[PDB]
Amino acid sequence: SIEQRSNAVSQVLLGIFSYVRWPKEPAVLQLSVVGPTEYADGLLRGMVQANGRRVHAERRAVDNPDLGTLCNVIYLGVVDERERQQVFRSLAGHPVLSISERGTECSVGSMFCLNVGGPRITFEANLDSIARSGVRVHPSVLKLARRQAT
Amino acid sequence: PGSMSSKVLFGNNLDRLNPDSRNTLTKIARALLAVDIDKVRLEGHTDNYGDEGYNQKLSERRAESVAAVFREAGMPAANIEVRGLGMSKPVADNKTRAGRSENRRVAIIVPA
Repeated sequence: SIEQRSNAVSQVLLGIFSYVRWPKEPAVLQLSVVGPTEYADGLLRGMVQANGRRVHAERRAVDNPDLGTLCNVIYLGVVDERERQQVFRSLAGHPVLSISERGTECSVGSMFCLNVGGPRITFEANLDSIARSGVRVHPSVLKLARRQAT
Repeated sequence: PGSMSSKVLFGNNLDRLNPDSRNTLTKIARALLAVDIDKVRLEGHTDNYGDEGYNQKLSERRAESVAAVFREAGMPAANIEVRGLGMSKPVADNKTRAGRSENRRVAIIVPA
């Protein structure tokens, strides 16, 4: 179910966001959806965190010069290797939480890679990506992933 | 700056960490275990200098070096996977020494 899966992506991202701190905590969280996605339409309708802070999401192009300054979160869809490199070159030196819709690898790029197949949405975390991200991630974020897989 | 922000960099064509780098990696693996992180995939990388074959084996040895440290740290051998990506997946620009520096690495990945 696309509807079920899209809402689950929303809930998992809200869970992940709750363990992330931005160096300047914005009044609204701005999310960029980049590249082809199947499960982002829940994000794109907007979300709200437990304390009432909104998450406002918009689609933006891979080659948008201002990706790194225009968002606090990026949700990355289907990108080839050159497009991915372009995206993260834009994010470099900016505090940006990155999540990819597909987790077929999680080797370079996004901090978190979703696996949106099967029973429950799980994810992997790349600690090297987290290290270059500019935001702070509490290790309890992995409880979520652990429990979803189990 | 936090256990989740963990980079592991290697010297030029070195597949082993120095005493101080290995020491710092140990307390990382210690830190991960203390927060139940439990299982890891380790992916080694290189710069793009030299033969593909050399680098691939080099990146494998880097990842295995990190694996040996996690095992010593007290993490179950079966819970550790090792891969080498050679030079295929750089995080930074190889045309500068600062970028090459960042490519000489093992990325710690925590699977669900």
